Amino acid sequence: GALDVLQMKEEDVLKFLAAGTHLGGTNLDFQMEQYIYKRKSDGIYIINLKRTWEKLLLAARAIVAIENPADVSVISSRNTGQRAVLKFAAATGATPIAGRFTPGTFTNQIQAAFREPRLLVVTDPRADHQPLTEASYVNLPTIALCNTDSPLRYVDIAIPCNNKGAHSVGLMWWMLAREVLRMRGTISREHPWEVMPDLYFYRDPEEIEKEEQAAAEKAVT
Amino acid sequence: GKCRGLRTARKLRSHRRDQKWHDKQYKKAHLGTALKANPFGGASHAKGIVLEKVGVEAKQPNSAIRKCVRV
Amino acid sequence: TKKRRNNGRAKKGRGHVQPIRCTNCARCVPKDKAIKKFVIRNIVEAAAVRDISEASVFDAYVLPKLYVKLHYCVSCAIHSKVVRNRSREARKDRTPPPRFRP
Amino acid sequence: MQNDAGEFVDLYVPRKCSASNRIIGAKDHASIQMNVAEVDKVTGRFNGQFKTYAICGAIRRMGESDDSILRLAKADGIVSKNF
Amino acid sequence: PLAKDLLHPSPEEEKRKHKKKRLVQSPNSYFMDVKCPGCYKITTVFSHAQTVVLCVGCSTVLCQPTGGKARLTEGCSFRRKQH
Amino acid sequence: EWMPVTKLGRLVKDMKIKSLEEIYLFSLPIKESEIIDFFLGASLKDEVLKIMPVQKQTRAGQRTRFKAFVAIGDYNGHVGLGVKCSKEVATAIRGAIILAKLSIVPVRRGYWGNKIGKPHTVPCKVTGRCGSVLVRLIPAPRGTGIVSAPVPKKLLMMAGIDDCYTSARGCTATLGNFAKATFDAISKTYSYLTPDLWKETVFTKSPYQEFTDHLVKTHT
Amino acid sequence: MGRVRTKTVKKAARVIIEKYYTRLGNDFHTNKRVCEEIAIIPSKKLRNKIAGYVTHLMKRIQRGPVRGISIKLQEEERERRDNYVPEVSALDQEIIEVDPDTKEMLKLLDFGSLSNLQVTQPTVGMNFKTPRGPV
Amino acid sequence: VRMNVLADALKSINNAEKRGKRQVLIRPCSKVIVRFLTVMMKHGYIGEFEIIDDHRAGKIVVNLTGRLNKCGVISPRFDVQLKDLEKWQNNLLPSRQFGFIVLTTSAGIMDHEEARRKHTGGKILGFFF
Amino acid sequence: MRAKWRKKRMRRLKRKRRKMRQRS
RNA sequence: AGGUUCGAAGACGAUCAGAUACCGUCGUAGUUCCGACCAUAAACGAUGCCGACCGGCGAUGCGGCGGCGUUAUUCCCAUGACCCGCCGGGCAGCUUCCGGGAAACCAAAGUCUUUGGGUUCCGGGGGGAGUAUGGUUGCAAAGCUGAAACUUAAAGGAAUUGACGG
Ligand SMILES: [Mg+2]
Ligand SMILES: [Mg+2]
Ligand SMILES: [Mg+2]
Ligand SMILES: [Mg+2]
Ligand SMILES: [Mg+2]
Ligand SMILES: [Zn+2]
Repeated sequence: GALDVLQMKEEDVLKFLAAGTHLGGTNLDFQMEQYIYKRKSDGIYIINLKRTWEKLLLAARAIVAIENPADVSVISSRNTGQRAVLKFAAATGATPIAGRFTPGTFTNQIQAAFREPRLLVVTDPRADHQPLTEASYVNLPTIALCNTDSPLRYVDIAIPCNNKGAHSVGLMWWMLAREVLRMRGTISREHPWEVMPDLYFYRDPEEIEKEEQAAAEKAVT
Repeated sequence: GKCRGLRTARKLRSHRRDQKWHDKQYKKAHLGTALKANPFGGASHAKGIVLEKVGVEAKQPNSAIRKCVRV
Repeated sequence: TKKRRNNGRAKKGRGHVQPIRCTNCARCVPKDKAIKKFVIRNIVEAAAVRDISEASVFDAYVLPKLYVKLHYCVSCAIHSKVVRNRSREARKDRTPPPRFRP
Repeated sequence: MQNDAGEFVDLYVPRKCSASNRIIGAKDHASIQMNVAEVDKVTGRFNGQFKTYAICGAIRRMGESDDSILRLAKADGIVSKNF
Repeated sequence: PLAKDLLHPSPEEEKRKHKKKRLVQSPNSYFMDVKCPGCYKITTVFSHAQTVVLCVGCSTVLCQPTGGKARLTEGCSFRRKQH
Repeated sequence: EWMPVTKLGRLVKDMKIKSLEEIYLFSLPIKESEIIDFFLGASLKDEVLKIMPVQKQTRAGQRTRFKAFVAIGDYNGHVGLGVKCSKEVATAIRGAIILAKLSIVPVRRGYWGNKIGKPHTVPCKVTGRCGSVLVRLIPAPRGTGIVSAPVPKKLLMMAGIDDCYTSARGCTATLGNFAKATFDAISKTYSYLTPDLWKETVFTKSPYQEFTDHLVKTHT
Repeated sequence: MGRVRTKTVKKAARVIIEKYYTRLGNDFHTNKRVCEEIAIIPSKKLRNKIAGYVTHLMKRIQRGPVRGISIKLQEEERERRDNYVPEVSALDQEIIEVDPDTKEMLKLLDFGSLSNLQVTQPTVGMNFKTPRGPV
Repeated sequence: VRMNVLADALKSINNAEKRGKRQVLIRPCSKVIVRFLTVMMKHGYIGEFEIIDDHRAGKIVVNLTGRLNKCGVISPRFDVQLKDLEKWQNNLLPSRQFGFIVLTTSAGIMDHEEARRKHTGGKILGFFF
Repeated sequence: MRAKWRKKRMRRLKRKRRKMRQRS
């Protein structure tokens, strides 16, 4: 997005820095090299957040270009991102796939699990190589949330933010949902979106098993 | 690889006429020892006198007496 | 068919590697081809460590080790089961088997 | 096509990849044709009309699909010049 | 990347490339003004000098040849020639 | 009595896609044979190239499955070759017909020279490769016919090619490879870029986005 | 030994558990008394084998979320997923520990000089990477 | 050693075209290479090319338009007459509707169609289609 | 036979043949 | 000259149906050194040399260049030892729908019917046969060059399934 209204805001910068999403891995992929600002003394690559914003806006345009909101499918095989893709599907009307992706979903037309979408959106290429590979049999364009070391074999709209941190993954999914809903006539671009980005964060079972009881003690006291 | 120069024709033709001796048909047709060994001497037919009548056993899978004449 | 890319040996930029004798059968094996096992074993059995320590004249006496480097031809290695045949895909990894510390 | 008389004697005109300028075959199922939705100038909202790009299986198998799409968006004006 | 700009590589990679593999060959060596302490005259010395360079007004050495670059003696000053 | 399970199949069935070239343009895979015969009905000629009895050794002797090579296609520029291995010959024939139906590719016809009427020969010399079999199709002037071995001859003929020189190398006795190489050579007639295809392409809507509203109503 | 249940009994148990979770209990005899009307079992031995596996699976269900679907378990999971957004966001820190390299990136991005950024002292040593090979 | 600078340049262009690069750099430039590339550029198979001038033999950077199939070379520069130009043409070209054979004639470096237009033979250089 | 032992047998036979011819 | 060990030949003891062997004991030539021959090896990467181009990655060896820091002496820089990079020439490795291949596999065994960078050697179904004969080299053993008659419908390569494995 080249427009002035389609520009990163200070609040967006603050969310990005708080969630990380600029601290890549110690490895660098030669096709991801163009999104890197500099390598720290830690060996951690710094990802250009402006380039990430532009790629995210391009992905949002690609997603909103589809008339049928169910024709875009969001997949996260890893646990850190299943909640994010479910909330993304709930927000945008997309079709979610979480956890184990059964092979042949896009190619074997016999079973009821078969589906043929018009766009693929992937949390991580290494974790979701199987849907990435299967999209190559059915003429399926792909957006994937790639890190500095993510292979880009079947990736078209690679967003260079992160794929490791739970906060980063939740934030990037929430940001993409916010952008597609603002591009459509859903949000007014003026007031902040009412959905907190914590709604998209993956929580570890040792937090699910203690947070609500801590809150229950605080509420009863 | 093979040479491709503009004045390599001598080596090309020398190599062709050297390598032409390595297939059985050319060696047979141009050495002449096959012609010497051939009883007909390069003739399609020949005449002879029947020396004897013999029977020749067939090969291993077959079993018959092929009737031949020693001529 | 070429079974192994490295021809079953580590010789890469050499012409000749000096041979060694198999510790089991005294066969001349190229040094880079032989299977090497560096065994670092307690000089007494773990069944007898207590008896030795009780009979020791010393109090804090640490039992010495026994450092032996063993070279095997592949025949003696396979017969002694230090190495085993592997599948076509499994031949390609070089990571040594885990030590099993627990 | 287009014999001396003039008519186009060819039953279809195949698409060409917008990056490598290669013909996209009928049985090349790895090829993609995506639409990027450009928005209005003032509100940043989708105005219905979009722009289309096509990438062939060879390019988006050797992995240069991301760079190709980014270059096309940059050149046509979707992505800002200061990317 | 399929659309690398070969005509205009940035000076970073232009410098990091080998001297011959650059777009136009560029020597990595230079000439330096060398100032021996206790002397007024200025000596022009090759950076990769293979010979022991001596002052003419004093029997003192200015550089010692090494593998790649002549090592100037301690206490001697030096500046570049025309960058 | 055909119940399609595919967006493409549904759109074909309910008169939304008019020509097979609309599918060929966007390279959509044909995943059910009842799609093409709706278009090329009553014109898809068929032929059984060979029935080869492959065998697999078992504990109790060896068991035999029959492999059927089937070439189909109207004599106007569409051709397809299918190979199916099945226990019974008739079942293998039906499966090979279905696979040949699925693998139907368009054929580009050109002129040997002096482009006058309907194109009759291959636009340029093309090479198909399968196994060790290499097959080269060379353009030929009007009336030469197909000079070739019989197995590629029938495939070229039902591909709509009128005149063509053919050259083959390799173990052409392998009929499956020899047919598949010619099928590859025929199929890459559009894979070849020629200066008359140099015009910059104009993109039309894919059938999916063009009829995405009808698919919601019908193919839920 | 030799008491492993099969697909027939296991699938029947899972189906009737996910269809009649409310009525079933942890008592084998009650669970074998509900089967004659909630299902048609051709054999008494099959019926009571299924009932025993139902008791086992329901003990496992009350101790934890077995893969058998359950309406109460799913509504609890849905509550625990699409709710419990904290009253304060996890991404609105008062200060953010920021690297000088990232500060330079923000300066080039034109988002430099933000009051919520505290520039960390860069680490010294460049001692990342694991030691190569064993030892 | 390098004995055919035009062969090296044509192979470099062919490999870059197959790999899909947008620009190719050919290291030893020459008048023959510039004339060959000018023929290709006039027939539209390549874009503009720019000559980097070092005081040695220069280099060339060619913009590839992606519409090139093969730009090989005939290494022994055979003497081609107008009588056997047709045999060369139907031995080396994919078809009669397109493809060009560049041969150096006494009138310069040009394709076979111009050579036959102005009625002259010459030495074979290469082909492109 | 092993090819090496056929080679050895041929060498023995050739020495015997050379000895026989030299005897003339 | 020297000969400790090992050890062709040889002797004996075992084993075995036999056992001129495998196993054991001894042991000649040899194995060691100097000088002179021989010129053959699965002398192998079963893979000619020179040159260009065509992916990624992490290492390693040498040389050079540039950088936070740690360490050695000293008062500091140099210089060594680590650490992070870049370049060139190597030995290689992992990965890749570059591409090739009958495949195994190969970043060369790719840039090959879209066939031409230069050049050397060399193969033409299996045997007979690397044989006979002639020539030539050698003290010898043998090396190099090297047929034919005749015989044969296969011999081979790579993979798959099965059967079998002391
Ligand atoms: Mg073997
Ligand atoms: Mg050797
Ligand atoms: Mg002894
Ligand atoms: Mg050469
Ligand atoms: Mg022979
Ligand atoms: Zn041994």
